[PDB]
Amino acid sequence: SWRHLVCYLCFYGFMAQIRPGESFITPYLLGPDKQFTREQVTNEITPVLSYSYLAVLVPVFLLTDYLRYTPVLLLQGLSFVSVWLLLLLGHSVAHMQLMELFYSVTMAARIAYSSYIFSLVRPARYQRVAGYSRAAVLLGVFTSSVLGQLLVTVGRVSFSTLNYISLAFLTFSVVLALFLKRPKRSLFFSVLARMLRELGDSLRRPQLRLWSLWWVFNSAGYYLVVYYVHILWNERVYNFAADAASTLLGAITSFAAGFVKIRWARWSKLLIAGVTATQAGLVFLLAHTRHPSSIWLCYAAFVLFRGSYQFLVPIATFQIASSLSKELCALVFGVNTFFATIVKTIITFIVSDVRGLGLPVRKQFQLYSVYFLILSIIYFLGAMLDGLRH
Repeated sequence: SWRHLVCYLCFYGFMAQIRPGESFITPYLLGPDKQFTREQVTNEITPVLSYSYLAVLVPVFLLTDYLRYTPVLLLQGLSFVSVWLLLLLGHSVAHMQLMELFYSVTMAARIAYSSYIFSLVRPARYQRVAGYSRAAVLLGVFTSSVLGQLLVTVGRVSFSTLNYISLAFLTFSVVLALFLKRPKRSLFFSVLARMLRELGDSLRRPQLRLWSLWWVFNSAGYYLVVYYVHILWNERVYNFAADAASTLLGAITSFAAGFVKIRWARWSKLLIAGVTATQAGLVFLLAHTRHPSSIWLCYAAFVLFRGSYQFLVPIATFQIASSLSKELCALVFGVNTFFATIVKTIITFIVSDVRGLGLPVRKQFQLYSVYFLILSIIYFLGAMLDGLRH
């Protein structure tokens, strides 16, 4: 328990993020093996993922606390294994839709890990473990992306061999998940009413409410910028370089966030306001760039934006866990993720849709920068009001 409780947890996160074939799923489907046209992939396969993610996430956060966080992690690993099995053995569109449903399950089942890190360790070590786990997860993502790109570009492996490597890594990740310490049954746990009442009582607290609003709104803006950053530049090797550098800086900043010594009652709002203002500036930098010999600055801005967000994420998770005097950390995590996805979808429908305020990608990023600026301004006003009522 001295090393294989935290070191093993970080290793499991790192190796569970290892999926070399994850970033090449769409080219694999649009390849000689699967022989799928663009129409089938674009508007018959990925819609299943987009429309099922929330439908899977809704029970996930309700069940992860009661079943404890180990079964949900094992389910996520098995769902990734099923995703890759369907990738290697699917022939029809229905198989790919089922694979995307399992992928939505996998993406919904990460709050289980994000809370399991807190459930394992004493509350006095919440900040460091939150940083360690996020650093390990982002290092795993970076390693998976770099390994896949190396295997497909400089290496001469096919998309099938890369997917076989990913399946082997997922099998090893499942084996690792099979040896995770399941926490105690917990005093907590209709039960729904109990968890809803506890969620309300805990949201009454100021430290949890402040970082839950950040999770709902800053993450929604983060995912809007990250998802639309690829279309903005495309409207190539350097794009993957920017993504990998962003992921590495995010891992470094998440690791550093577990060592910062800040009194999280007077400068918690100020830190959020400063980070959000910096993110607004970086998104404006990503938006207002049109010089051909300036893409290095755009990539640096994107890297710094992702680094700032992944620096504040472990702080948010540790502050939410420490402000919860109940085994409902994953319920709050999932509720925040669900509301962040709802806000992201709403902003996507407004800024990017024919029915809504239809705008090009550059105007979309300008709107995202304005949104981040509004969030920063709100957090600065909240910090000023909190400091005035000392």
